[PDB]
Amino acid sequence: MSNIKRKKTRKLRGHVSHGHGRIGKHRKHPGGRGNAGGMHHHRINFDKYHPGYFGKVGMRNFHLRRQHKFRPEINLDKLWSLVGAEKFAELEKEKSTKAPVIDLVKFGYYKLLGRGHLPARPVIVKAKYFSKKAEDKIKKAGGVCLLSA
Amino acid sequence: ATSSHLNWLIIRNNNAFLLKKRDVKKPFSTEPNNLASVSSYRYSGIVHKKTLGVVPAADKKGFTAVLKKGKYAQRPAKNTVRVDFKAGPRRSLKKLKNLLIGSKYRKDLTQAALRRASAVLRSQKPAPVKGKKA
Amino acid sequence: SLGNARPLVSVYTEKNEPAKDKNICLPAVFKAPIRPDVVNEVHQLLRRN
Amino acid sequence: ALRSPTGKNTLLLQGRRTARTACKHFGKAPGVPHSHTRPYVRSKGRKFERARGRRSSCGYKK
Amino acid sequence: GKGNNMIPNQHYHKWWQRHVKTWFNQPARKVRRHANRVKKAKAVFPRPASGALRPVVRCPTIRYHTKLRAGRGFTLEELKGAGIGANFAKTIGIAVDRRRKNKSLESRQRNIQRLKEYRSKLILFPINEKKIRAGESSLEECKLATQLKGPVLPIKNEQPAVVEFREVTKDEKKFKAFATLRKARTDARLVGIRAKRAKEAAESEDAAKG
Amino acid sequence: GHVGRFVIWTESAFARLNDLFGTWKKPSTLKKGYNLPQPKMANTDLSRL
RNA sequence: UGGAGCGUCAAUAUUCUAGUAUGAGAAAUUAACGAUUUAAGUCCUUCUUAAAUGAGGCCAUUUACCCAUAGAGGGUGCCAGGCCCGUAUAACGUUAAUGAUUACUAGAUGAUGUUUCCAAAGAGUCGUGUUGCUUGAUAGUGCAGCACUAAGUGGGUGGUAAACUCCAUCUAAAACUAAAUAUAACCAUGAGACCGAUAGUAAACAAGUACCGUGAGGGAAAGUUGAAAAGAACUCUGAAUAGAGAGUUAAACAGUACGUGAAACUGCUUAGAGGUUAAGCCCGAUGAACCUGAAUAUCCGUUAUGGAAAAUUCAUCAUUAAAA
RNA sequence: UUAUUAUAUGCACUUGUAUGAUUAACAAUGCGAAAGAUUCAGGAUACCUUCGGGACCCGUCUUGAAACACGGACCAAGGAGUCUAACAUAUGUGCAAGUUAUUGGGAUAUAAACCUAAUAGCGUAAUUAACUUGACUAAUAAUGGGAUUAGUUUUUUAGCUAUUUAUAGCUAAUUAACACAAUCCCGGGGCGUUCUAUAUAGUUAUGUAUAAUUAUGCCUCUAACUGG
RNA sequence: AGAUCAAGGUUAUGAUAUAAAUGUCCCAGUGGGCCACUUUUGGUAAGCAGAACUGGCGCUGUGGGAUGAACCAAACGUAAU
RNA sequence: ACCUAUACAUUACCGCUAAAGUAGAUGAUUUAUAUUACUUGUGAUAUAAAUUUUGAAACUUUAGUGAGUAGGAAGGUACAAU
RNA sequence: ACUUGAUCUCGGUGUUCAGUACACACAGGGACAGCAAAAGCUCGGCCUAUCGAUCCUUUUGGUUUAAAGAGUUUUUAACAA
Repeated sequence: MSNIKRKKTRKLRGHVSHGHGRIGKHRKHPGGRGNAGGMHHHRINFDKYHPGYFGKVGMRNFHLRRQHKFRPEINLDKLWSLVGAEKFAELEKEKSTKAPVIDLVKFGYYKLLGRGHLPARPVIVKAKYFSKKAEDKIKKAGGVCLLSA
Repeated sequence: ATSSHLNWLIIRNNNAFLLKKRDVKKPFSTEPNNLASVSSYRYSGIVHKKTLGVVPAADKKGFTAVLKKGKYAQRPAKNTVRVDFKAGPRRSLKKLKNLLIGSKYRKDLTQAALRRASAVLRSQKPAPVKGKKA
Repeated sequence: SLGNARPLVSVYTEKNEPAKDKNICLPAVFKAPIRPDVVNEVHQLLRRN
Repeated sequence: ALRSPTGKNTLLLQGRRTARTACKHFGKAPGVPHSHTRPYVRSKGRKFERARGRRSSCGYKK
Repeated sequence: GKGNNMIPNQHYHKWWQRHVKTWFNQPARKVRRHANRVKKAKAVFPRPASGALRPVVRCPTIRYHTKLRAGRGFTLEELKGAGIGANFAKTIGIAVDRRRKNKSLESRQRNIQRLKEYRSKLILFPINEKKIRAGESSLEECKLATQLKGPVLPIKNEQPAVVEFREVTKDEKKFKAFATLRKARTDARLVGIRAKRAKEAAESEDAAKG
Repeated sequence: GHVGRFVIWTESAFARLNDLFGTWKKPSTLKKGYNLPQPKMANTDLSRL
């Protein structure tokens, strides 16, 4: 299924030692099978290129379950693409019968972080969580970061 | 869409008339509208209505019926068929070549078309000659 | 840009029938790019099934 | 080119060629105070290249 | 050997070549399984083609609070709470499975009203065609009314996208909901050590009487 | 891999191509979210360029 | 994940369900299977002269002999839709399954709340200790052996051992059970970017054969005359298989190494030559032999000038009709 | 003043010299010759004949092979860098904060193609051993800022071709502006760890003040929170 | 030590530019060397042993030294002069 | 004096490497001549004849230049199938 | 004479160098100190040797984080030297 003329064997055939050397022939396994031995005769290769192999840092959690750390993330950077931008122009006349209502857990997200630099309208954000800067940089604009259940 | 340069880079190499022959670096089209039979870009089946050629006859020897391009009344989405028109000069072996320069002025094939009608009129002739030697 | 650009495709019927009053417009796939390099690369692969 | 063939009143820009994350790994001696260049791990966690040669307790700090 | 590449872990040391599965009959198991559904939907009846009723919402964990485990039960209170016929529900095709110990009012209602939506569209063939207690009809016998055996029995499937553009637009939005979270966590952190302090404050005064 | 088989549309075949691959103006209805591909060069006639 | 009876409320009870006979349907449907029909040219000329399946021809029907829901495949002296078996649609046929009604068989009135009434439930087993194997299973994941050996608001589990308070969750130590799932074997089929007789199975064939080993076991080689045997009569010579004539075929340069028939190696003929690098060989030439390629409108011009023929949308031509 | 040199040769017309990698004029020889067929040149094609010159046997390992190194008598068939899995880079292609039917389902013409719901991977946000925590003063900003910047706008100046002397192109002199990409410096944030400020007052609520969890006062025992 | 202004002539030895600068693939091979001038250590010496510099051989044919891996000339597309 | 290399040099040819040029052909360009604006003089117009495609993946111009194992890259070439 | 700087902390440099790690050394910032009237000097030995990963065991440190149904205590583990 792979175009063989561009493979080297179509081309190296036939000069004699097939690209692998007269002195230092292509033998079976001249260094070790696999990660042998990254602690004796491959150690330079294993630190560089992978510092941190060969130890134990520690706290064992027998049977981690991947729900107790779920918490999907969203910054204030989006937050307003979740309502339409075509529903951003109308509150940008200016006219504030709004903040809107954003229910970030109905979308998929829990943690509202604060990267952001979001506009001067208020928002009403029902998410399950907070950043310190998500609470500030919303309530400065008027609205409120609110707890989803 | 349709332009003779987009049409040609699709056709340039994967053609069905181009039939290159074995040393000669990439030429020959066996087209019915080529008149200098290589494959250039502007000797070609469809180059979109610069498509003139020179055909005999049907009656050998007098004619050369000339399929003149059937032009820009056509897209050339086809025509309730028109697009080959076949005005065929006759009757004088070296007057009609003036009457082909006189006919068309599409100055790109012009000296390579009456270069062909001559080379048909060179060929259809030789019946009552090449005889006796008594 | 256009979708129209040659915007009348006549319909024909069994007796070679140029004439209808039905003249439908060129349906705008026919301006989209011809790319034989991607067609050949989808064809290479899809007929391996 | 049919409008500005010479390019009068145009702004010819290009996004960053090393924006991408293949470029994050070029090139790596741990032992210099400036590498910061992203190994080829399979997965992010503890017990994945995080122990000996990264921490001053286990082994050394790179 | 050589280079900066990604320590390998391919698990090919165990005479694996005798464990290989082909998948070349992926297509004619799709064809087998489909010709059986056609076979089985005709060998029922006008009866629905899937077809049980399959209750729930509320898949368990915190990821899927909402996207269903696929409802085995209908948990006999929901039958008894919905006008049937607990043994009888099985004879229709309601799938009565008596292992679920319904833990909510609202989950019990969610399926009771599901058991009222269907059973209001569930047409009933009579037995002896006198039909003293129908409750639906015999002129809504399926030839007259439906005869459909339509294909899916849908689950009403989960709105939440949304976004419903509202004014609340609060006045008492002066309340520090980021710090209720910091206050809630330590409340749950120090339950016991407050309760130990709620022992010495309940016992140091008993050293005053003696 | 070779584009352009000689093709014959019937009438109600031809009148559906503005739905399948939708149009230049609007997307398609029969292919969810599909949007006709845009060429790298819209005018594509060099000899008039 | 329990019940049994009572009160009890509601509905209701010539009744339906299950089953065997059941002719359902004036054979009715559906499915299997063998079927069963070949639809349509062996129509005319050419090469084979050994054979057309090839090659050319067949009014028109906007040009195609005919059929085509049948241009899958195979057989036929060469490449066959129309020669033949089939193929497509189907009929035809025997099977089966859907039992309408009727009979006997056998069973059966609840579901509904309530609090009354007795409201149980698997031990040398669980579990602990220890040992051994085992697992991702970690102060034990499973399993087993041995000493110990239970309880009944009990007992198990709740990925960190331990007491103590609770919470959550199921009911061990007894029994069944279709479907999805698996399939180098067995019956019966259809395929393929596979191999093409040193390949593919070892084996395309009298192949697990011939042979070898005391045994266990081991294990080959081996396809092709031609369309048809028309398989060479007969004659001569021989002691003879055989040779030489003859015969057969399109062909014996297809005669049982039977299609092709390569190389290696060589008997014979013809050519030239021979005491040195052993021979080969490179480069320049050579004798012999064979061979390949070769040219027409001008100096100090595609100029001066006379003869014929035919003919013309050409003229100074003119109208006219188009189609671009 | 003695000399010297250049400029002041248009119109025609030559077979003239030069210069377009400066070879061409004159003759001789011989007819592509209808099929038929000679002349002149050439042919180490692949050999034989005659001489001269050169010329060690290949493959291999090796510092070094013609080697008194190993394999090879010769010939035909066979005969050795592959499938897979997972990465990484480069290039091609599709879509782009996304993308990816393919486990399945549906349509259905047939192990294809088409269509498609719920997910799911990977990406979009990270860092801690962990619990915590979670990305620029700000409704705006590409390492914020700084250099070195290709390029577009722009400055006036003589100025160049055209000039109507309008309008271009040109160099720059040179003004200003944004400065893409890339690298080089200085920052700033997230998280971690550490020092340090709090002597802390104080910032918000429980509490507290009252009414009736509730209402409002306000101190702050308490928790939260600010700081370099 | 810096951030913005002011002044600065003709850009501050010579000769060079077969293009230089920079990433990635740290991709192939290699990680047995031998020879030589001058320097040099061990050995009595060695066509021995071990180092420093430059150039070669390895990988390299051709001319010369009758002969030769390194010597002296010279580095190699096919040809004429 | 003279002989002698695959060196030096000048030329033909092959490749490489590095530059440079060409695409309005219902256009460009000749040669004449009729007319002409006329600027004396040279252009513009009509006629008659003539030349003027290239797989632009092409064509044209110019200069330097050529050792090679192990080894890498490009372009061809044989075999068989879809 | 008097002393504990033979201390505590954060990075950086020299050497070995692959320009990796230990180890030794050095130039500093922070803190706490010693001697000295002060300036100053001291981060062991006047300078060039006097040394040792992972895993495991261990101890000292937080007034620590975790044992994933919930509380407290034992225990085990983690992190730093």
